[PDB]
Amino acid sequence: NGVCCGYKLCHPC
Repeated sequence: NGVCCGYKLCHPC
């Protein structure tokens, strides 16, 4: 449910 953006790429945590 939570979205975490990594190396310029957002995705679920």
